[PDB]
Amino acid sequence: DCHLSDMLQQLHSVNASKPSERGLVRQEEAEDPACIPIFWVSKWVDYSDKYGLGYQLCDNSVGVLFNDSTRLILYNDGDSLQYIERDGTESYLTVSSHPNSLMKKITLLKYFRNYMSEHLLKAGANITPREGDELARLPYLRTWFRTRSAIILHLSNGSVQINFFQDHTKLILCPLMAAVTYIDEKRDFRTYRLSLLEEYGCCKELASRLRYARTMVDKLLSS
Amino acid sequence: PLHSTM
Repeated sequence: DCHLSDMLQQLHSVNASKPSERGLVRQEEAEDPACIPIFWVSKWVDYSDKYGLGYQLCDNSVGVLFNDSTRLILYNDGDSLQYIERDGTESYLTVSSHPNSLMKKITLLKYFRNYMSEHLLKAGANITPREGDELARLPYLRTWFRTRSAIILHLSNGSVQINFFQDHTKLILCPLMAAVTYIDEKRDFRTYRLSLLEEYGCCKELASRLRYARTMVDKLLSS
Repeated sequence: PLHSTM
């Protein structure tokens, strides 16, 4: 929420400058590899019908956001778990020493993991997380919502990701880095610092997506 | 869609 405003400000700033209206666009000049995200959502599934949204992060961990506002995370050692109650109460469990209080939720989470692992592609497969801050911790899904054109994912670390259904283009916005990772229809990705896009500009496609982005942040912000 | 890209 404090971070959504940072983003909002950042997007207001880059959109306000009409990046695609420069006499000459020098998009490659806005690139900044030192900003590459650490985590993003590589794949997801929706059971918000009877349970919730299951998703996998880039580092292969799997997480679930249940309709009852609780989150269960399974780290990539296929065993360590972290349950997060609505009030924010965090607690550690292990699938090896599978509890009794969450057997149902662990079995569900195991079903999603198997499903995402059998049918789903891994977004950003060709991206390499950066050697970012080490005191930073793995984020969980804060909240998500869909539109007719895209899905919007809000991560506890401040990042917001928008996956567009039709063309498969994605955006990964980080208010801490003040950068945007764009993944075009050809699966090629690039990271830019928003202030630089403000200076050098960008193409029509990235710009309309940054306008749609301020819109979705506004929706996240007023909910 | 109900899940991300296959």
